[PDB]
Amino acid sequence: DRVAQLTIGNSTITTQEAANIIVGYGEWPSYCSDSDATRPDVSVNRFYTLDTKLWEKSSKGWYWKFPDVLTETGVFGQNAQFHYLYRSGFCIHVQCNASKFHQGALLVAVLPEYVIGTVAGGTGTEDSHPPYKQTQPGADGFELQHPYVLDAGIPISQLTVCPHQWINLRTNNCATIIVPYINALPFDSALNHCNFGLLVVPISPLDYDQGATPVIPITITLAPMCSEFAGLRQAV
Amino acid sequence: HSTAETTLDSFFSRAGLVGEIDLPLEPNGYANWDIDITGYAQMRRKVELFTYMRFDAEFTFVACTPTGEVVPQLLQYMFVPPGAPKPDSRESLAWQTATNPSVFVKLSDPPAQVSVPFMSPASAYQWFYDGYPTFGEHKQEKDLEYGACPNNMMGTFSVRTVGTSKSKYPLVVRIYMRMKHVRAWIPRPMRNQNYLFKANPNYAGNSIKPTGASRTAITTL
Amino acid sequence: GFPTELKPGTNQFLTTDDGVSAPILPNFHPTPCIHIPGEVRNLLELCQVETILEVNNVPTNATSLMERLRFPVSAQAGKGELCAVFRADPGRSGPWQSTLLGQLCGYYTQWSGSLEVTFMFTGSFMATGKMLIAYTPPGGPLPKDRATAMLGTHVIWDFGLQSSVTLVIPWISNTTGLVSIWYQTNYVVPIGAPNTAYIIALAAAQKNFTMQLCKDASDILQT
Amino acid sequence: GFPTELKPGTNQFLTTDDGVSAPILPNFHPTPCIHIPGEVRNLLELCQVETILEVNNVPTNATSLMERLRFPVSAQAGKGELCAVFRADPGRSGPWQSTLLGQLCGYYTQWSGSLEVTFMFTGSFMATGKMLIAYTPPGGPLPKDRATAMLGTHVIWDFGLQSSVTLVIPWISNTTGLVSIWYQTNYVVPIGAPNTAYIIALAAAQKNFTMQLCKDASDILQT
Amino acid sequence: ATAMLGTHVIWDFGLQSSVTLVIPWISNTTGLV
Repeated sequence: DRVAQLTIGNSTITTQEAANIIVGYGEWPSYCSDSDATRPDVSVNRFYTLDTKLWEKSSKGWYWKFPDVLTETGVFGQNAQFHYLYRSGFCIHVQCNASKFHQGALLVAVLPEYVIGTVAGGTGTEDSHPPYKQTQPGADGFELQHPYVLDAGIPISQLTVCPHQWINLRTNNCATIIVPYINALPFDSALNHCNFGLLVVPISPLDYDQGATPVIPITITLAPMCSEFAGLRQAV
Repeated sequence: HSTAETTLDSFFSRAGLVGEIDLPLEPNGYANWDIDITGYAQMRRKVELFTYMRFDAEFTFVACTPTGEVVPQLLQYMFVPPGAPKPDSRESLAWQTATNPSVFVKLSDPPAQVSVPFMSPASAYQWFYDGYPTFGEHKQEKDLEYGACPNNMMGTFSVRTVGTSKSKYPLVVRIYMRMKHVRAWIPRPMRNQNYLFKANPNYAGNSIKPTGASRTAITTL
Repeated sequence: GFPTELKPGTNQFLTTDDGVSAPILPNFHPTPCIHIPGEVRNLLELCQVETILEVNNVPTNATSLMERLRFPVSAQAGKGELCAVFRADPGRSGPWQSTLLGQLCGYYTQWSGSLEVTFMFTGSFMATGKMLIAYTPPGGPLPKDRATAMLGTHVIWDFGLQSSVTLVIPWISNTTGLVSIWYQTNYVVPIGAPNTAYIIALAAAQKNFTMQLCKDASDILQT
Repeated sequence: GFPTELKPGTNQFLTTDDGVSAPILPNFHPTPCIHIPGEVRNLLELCQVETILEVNNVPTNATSLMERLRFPVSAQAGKGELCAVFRADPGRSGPWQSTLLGQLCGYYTQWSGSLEVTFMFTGSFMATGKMLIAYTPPGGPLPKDRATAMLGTHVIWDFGLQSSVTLVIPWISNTTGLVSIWYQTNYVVPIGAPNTAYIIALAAAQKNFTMQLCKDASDILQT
Repeated sequence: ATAMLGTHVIWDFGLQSSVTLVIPWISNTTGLV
């Protein structure tokens, strides 16, 4: 509803809060004060704005995996290789921009512990396991193949049990999710245990008549919250 | 009004058939049962409804002949905790190690039952560990240490007949397991496609099928 | 020497008894209960969740399989004709089998309670038109036309004004009710709007929903 | 006639239950508990004890076996080169297996806690020099050179002033941590001082050390 | 991706049309926009 001017650290977004505003798990991200059985504020809390992936009429979906998405990109990415222990929350803010003459709802939803699986086949083989470049896709993300089962035998039909936000260009063109630290251990390696994996799945496909730019972008902007690290390693 | 049936402890606390151990006459004279909450081939689906879970469990052992015939033999059930060695063979020191608890029952005696506490270093079990365990192994060829978190290994069960001289009666040991004090956490959507492997959620991409039944058109019944 | 006589039922093994049995390791202190977000203590907490209601049923073959979550809504053929109808019982197989609710009810037998059905329109911001959603109780069949459907409990639904309409299924317990969706109006498509748009249907249970009897369903598992 | 039913699991013999059983000699008063110094009531009170840390590993053959408790420190070659390194996990085999900590951990499985490692210098009173002791957390390898070692958590250790330096290891739980000792400086040896001096390393567990699961290791016993 | 790291402003059209960028300090390569 007109105007938008939001700035932190160095980054700067321009959104708004005129429709649905915020979805959390029911719990804001926080710290810990026990026996465990560094807290950067003046650099990490800046809006990392990812790369706008396109969206054709015949797309199938995309999914990033936290915290891999940033671990090799950004000041945050740096102090993750050098540190070994990790803990944080997240302020995911997905924003797509398109005309009123378009249509096609999206489902922004976060699925914690997104263990994936590929198809057995190819040559006549029975067993196979997904490569590193599908479990840890990085900033660019990864175009999934089989939406209906989330490449995991997991029906999308019930995905909304997990934190979710609808993006319907009729009503809303913006999404904001707040994700807390979710683990069986209060700290884990950020490198080899990618927690929740964000995924964006289109149900109502994008449509338009003749001649109307068939490609509307999806600007994904996210920012860490209550990040926490402990011991660190040596530099190159 | 009654909502206890929809509670977790009412949803899992049922003794299911988990382990079927064959002790024939003429396999090697012992058996090791790696504890896996599957076996009861549906709890699998019922468990991956959640991601993080935690529970204590009671095991119960019903032993008989394939006949169902009852024979005066004296068995030894042994719990082998995680990390601890498994019995290499029939007379290895693993029966005497005493760290690994042991249960000595006859069959004339009623079924032996024992409780087992929650045995993970982590705060809870995981049915999904998207990533690789501490710590990361390189050197290629490898693509096997994935989605497997050994922190959820509950130990193993071993049985004798007992030694030293061989038994006379062919025996089967029916293994029953029931959960207690269950606490689950963040909820997963339930499986829709057939399982393929244990400890891995792969699926048959060649043959994807709809979640539920289907009709010819929407406007008909 | 406290005298006892063994009441029958001794030595029995019951797969459901809530007995406490001897512990393998009395001197073992488990990893302490830490706090983890999203703790669930009862399955009802899932039944209150908006889940997708597979109404469209066509697996031809798997590429179009994702078209099971959507409705077809176009200008053609036009006014008044029936858009879509579906059953009103989760236990039944099973356009409801998409929901977590349907699946969860598949692990039970007896039901009771109200249901919410939330529809979301996914067309342009410009396209308008109104549609009629009518609920039909168990007794009595699908009303042949809107005129007859209007008489029953119904909801006149517009696009242009609001995009999200929630239908409250009043009550269910044990034909088992019917819900019919009607083209009350034409489908208006300004100029560049697509003549055909799609609808997603969301379903969930009311706070008074209950199940009663445990039972296990059908899954497969090979070597 | 007190009704009782034998809950299943009767007559079983379990190697760990703490049940109370009949006494052989009911009328017997054992020799009374007198006071004996150095009573131990928990094994943790032993893990808090500084014991000798076998770092040097050379059994050539049994004569030089005592050279396992000592470090080599000489003048040549000099600065920057690595002196000695060792693992940071008692359970692993096993320069720690010398410690009381190391052996006790062989009688358990899961560990958790911080550790103190105290180094003691054994050179002349006149001889000085400084060395760098740096701890490296699990992830990440042996730091390549002192320059890389300084950046991490490290302790500049001098001789001439003090002889006992304590290193605080923050955390261990189940690459597995590393402790590196570096020739930051040369080794000064006035005139009659030996060109080569030796170091003793002492280790012990911090007060927050805990074990959790019993397990037994390897011993043999003949007639 | 590399450009984002420096001081930057994500600018939308549809919502706002005028966005001002503040060059912090200049005095005597010499800064860039």
